[PDB]
Amino acid sequence: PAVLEGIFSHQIKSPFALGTLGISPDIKLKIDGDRFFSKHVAVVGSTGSGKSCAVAKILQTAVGIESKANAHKAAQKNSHIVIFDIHAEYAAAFNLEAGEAFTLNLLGVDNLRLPYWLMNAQELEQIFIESNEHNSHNQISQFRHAVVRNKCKHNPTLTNLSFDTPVYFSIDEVVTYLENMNNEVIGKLAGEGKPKLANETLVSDRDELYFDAVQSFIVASQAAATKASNGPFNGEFDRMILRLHTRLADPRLQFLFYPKKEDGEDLATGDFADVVRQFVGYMTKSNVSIIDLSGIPFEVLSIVVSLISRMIFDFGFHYSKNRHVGGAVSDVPILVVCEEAHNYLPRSGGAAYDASRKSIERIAKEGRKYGVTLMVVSQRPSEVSETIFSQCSNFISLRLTNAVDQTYVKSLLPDLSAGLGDLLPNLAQGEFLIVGDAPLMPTVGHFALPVPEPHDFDSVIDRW
Amino acid sequence: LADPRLQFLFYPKKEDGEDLATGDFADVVRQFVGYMTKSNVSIIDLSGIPFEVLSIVVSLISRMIFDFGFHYSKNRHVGGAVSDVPILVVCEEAHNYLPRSGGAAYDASRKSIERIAKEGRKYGVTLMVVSQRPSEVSETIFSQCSNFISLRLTNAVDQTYVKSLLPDLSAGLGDLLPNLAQGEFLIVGDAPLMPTVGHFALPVPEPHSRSVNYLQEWNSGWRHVDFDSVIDRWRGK
Amino acid sequence: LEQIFIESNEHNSHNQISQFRHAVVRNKCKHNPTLTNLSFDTPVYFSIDEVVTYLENMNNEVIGKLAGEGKPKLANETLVSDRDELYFDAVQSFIVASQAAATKASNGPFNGEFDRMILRLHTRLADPRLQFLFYPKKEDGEDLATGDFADVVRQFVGYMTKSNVSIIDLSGIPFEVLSIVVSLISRMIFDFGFHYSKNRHVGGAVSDVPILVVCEEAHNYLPRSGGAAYDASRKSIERIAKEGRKYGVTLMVVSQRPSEVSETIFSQCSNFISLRLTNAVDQTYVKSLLPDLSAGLGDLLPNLAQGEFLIVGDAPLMPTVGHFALPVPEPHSRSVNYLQEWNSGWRHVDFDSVIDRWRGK
Amino acid sequence: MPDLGTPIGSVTDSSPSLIRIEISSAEDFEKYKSMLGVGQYLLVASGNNLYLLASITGVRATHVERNFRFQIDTQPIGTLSEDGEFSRGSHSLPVPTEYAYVTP
Repeated sequence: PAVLEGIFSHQIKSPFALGTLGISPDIKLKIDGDRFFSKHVAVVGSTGSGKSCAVAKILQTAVGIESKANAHKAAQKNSHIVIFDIHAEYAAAFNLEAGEAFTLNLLGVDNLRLPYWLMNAQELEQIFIESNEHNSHNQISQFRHAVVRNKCKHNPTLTNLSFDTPVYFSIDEVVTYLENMNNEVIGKLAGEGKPKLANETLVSDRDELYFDAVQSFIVASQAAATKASNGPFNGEFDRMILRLHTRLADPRLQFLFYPKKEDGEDLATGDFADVVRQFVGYMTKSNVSIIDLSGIPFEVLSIVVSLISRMIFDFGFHYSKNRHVGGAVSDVPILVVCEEAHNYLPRSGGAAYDASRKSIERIAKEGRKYGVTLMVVSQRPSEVSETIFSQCSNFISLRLTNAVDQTYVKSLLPDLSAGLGDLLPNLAQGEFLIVGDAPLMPTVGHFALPVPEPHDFDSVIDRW
Repeated sequence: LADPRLQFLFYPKKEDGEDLATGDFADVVRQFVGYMTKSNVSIIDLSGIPFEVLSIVVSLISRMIFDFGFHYSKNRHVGGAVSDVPILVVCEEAHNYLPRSGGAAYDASRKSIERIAKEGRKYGVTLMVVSQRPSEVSETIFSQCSNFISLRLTNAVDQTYVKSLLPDLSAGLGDLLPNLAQGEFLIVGDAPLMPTVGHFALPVPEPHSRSVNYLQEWNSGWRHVDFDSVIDRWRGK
Repeated sequence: LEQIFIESNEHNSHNQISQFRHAVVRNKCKHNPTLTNLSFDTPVYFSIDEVVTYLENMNNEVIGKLAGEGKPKLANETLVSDRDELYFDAVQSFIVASQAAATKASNGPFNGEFDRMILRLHTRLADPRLQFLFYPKKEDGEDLATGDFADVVRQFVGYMTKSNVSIIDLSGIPFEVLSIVVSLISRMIFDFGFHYSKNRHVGGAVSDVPILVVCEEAHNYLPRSGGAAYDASRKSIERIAKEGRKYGVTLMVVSQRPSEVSETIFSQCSNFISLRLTNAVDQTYVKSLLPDLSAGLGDLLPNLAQGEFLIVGDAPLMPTVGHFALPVPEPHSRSVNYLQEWNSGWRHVDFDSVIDRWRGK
Repeated sequence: MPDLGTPIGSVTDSSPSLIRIEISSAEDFEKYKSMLGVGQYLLVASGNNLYLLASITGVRATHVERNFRFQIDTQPIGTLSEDGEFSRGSHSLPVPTEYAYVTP
């Protein structure tokens, strides 16, 4: 046993314990650390097997925790992890007793502070409007004008703004304007070429009131004494305000529509950095940060993940430049650890599922240079995009019984041998398949357990 | 447009006496799906449908079901959860309307079924395929099936095809197929702990189709044919 | 051009791409009067800003539907025979169309019916990573113009009577446009060989200035199985493999996964240098590509020490096994090591500053 | 766990992908022929207090005189201890001269 670990890792400078190559615990697989974490790694198994224990064990070793104790109690090392959790299984793994003094930043539906105005145009359009209605040709135009002007009224400082630029605006002002334009009425009589009011007064432009407040006007008539015209769309997009106002009332998403601080006020344009502070972990000085999204409905997951990824990537990009002028590479390394990726990385190029994909795809291509890396894990490898898997240098796949899945796991990577391919379905508990560059010479391994461990028919049509 | 057989497509009219307005839509789907609760087993009879529009009919029904599942399971997926009402589509004699090599006339049947193959689990619609000639059936649909049940097979070609598909099945265990007795089967895939050979009992009630027997009936005499009435009903109009 | 500016995901292509094909041309001409007219592929100046402006303006026009008065409806009713006069300075909203006898007008299928691309164009322009294509500027501060053409080539070529090495650092470039970049660069370098090798070949004599291109990590941009989006680079490079020897521009390929490289490129290679290969499929691919080496000498590859190579081809008298020395200076990459940095302690992050830089403007 | 009876035969050739069992008496073969068909399972012994579960994938019978040989080929699926824990995976290897039993 003694000779093999040396033959394994003395050539290397920063090695990583990764288990027991055989049955005897003395045989410690010591993979090259940097090549492992400096590039993308993929662990994609099957249901009914301990992938979660393996992931937790890897991460725990990475942070130093072991045997219900924190080796670095006095001091905090520089490790930055961000985990996406859907089955709500990873909180306990790290939640150890207070005496060890480990600050874990748990996060979820109840306390998120992720506003809407960070989002880009593409998502926003899907967030509020739905293409299925097929009345878009004009309503989207008016929408866009509204969201483009709302930003203008709230703020005077910025210049040359646009639809995509993230600045502070209201959705309520928008719905007020939409209502009052739907109900807009112009006086037809001589010298009345502007919105005619209930008090018979005219206004220079809509901006003075319509965004500000809802209004009622005279009814249209053929007679010259009572002649007036309605809004062009009066009684056209009332459905728009209807679906929207129904969308907002949802409680599950109350954070998104209005994120209030601890004091109680809503976030502002200048109150920006705090949000970045949260997902990274510098707000509470907690290395690990979890994100439990189970409460969220199955439709908006992609939006959420995309926004988060955009933040995490831009942060490292800009830090890397701020330091390149200084002449050094980044010192804050971040790692994103997806779980249940298939939910937001489907193979079938669904429209909604597109928004997130490119974002994550970006991190696969250009990440290493800037500081951000990715680790994928999904239970069903079949229903996940190939581009992501293709990039990952090193593969660790667990028991994979199904056929449609294992044909995929084989086809993605041809480094898999013919003789060892038959082993992927027949595995004992704890046994994994490792292949790639990190092993000085390839191997097959198994782990021990981690302690802590991870825990109306008529109605449907109306939507259609 | 005149053909009387094909008037379920063109000239549908309400049961009360009225025609089918756009609002009546719900009712049609009701007959396939039924009440969400209280399990239903609907049966389409495709024996008396004209052989020209069969593939259209299958495609239409399939898309309707798939979309209903889409819309029902859209929100209830709160966290990685499947719907309480799962459907199962049973396709008998598949090679009739899902050929391996065929012209555009049968394309409409692939596109829908293949959809359910690639993306169905998310919404609760699953399949069952039955064929007595597995060689001629489309290739993509078989490889997307997790479990397999195989009974006696004697033709060499289908032997070899099925032997290729099943990965765990080796060269040795395939020599077993031409030797299976009545109501004996070989099961493979994820559902069973280990591959196994088993045996069925007879079902009650039995399914016995109303087939027409010729030479059981060719030994009787001339049945006088009231041609008059035959044509009388054949005047029609 | 089609890939950058148009994304074929939408199904409105049938009329949309045709409208873009039409839109470009008229302006493409209208800018260059000296060079009279051009065509769709012709690389002579034009402006995308004002193409966006016209395709946006076609969204708000109101032309008269009167009987015997076919003139557009402006605020002061200025008559324009051609578009040039008034689309440029500012997008001209015209009096709303109606059925009134005084102001009857026509509205067609171009009044903004393909807006959704209008949305993405402004964004592609806003992307400040990709400034260098859509707003290139000189050192003086003024933008590029046709006469500046020389520079865009010189940086690669340099000078005749001296030796240079140019190094494109494709790391910073975004991932969606890298193939377009390489395609264009290759086309240019080849067309500066055609022209310059017009005469000096008098009797088949290679030129004085030969150019060598080096394609590192080829499988990124010359894939065996790739969609049309990654196909441009496949073409431009293949041309050099075909008919470059005549004009003096060669090629070199460096791959660490040969199996996933295009079949023709390697096919038109005359010398082969192989180092240690430790995977089987690549082993078989090589064992086939070159038939000079008996099957037996192929089992030599998996057992070759560090800096040991096998050379096979026309250059040497006989296939041989050799050993490199170390290079001084060595090539190194400024990669970032993660677990070497985690060992260090927390580092205060001056979030305010990073965010200020993030702000832009 | 339960008594497995009298063995049918011994191992001759062993390997992680194949096991060969030989029988040299027709009286026993005919006794258990029903349970020795393709698709059925056999127990083999590797060591003390351990058993392997193998699936038959070929039978051959021959009578050469200069007498009976019966050869049975198997493929291992997993392991079973005396307590009764069925663990999938077959790392172990059975040495020749070890016995084979029919799975009650």
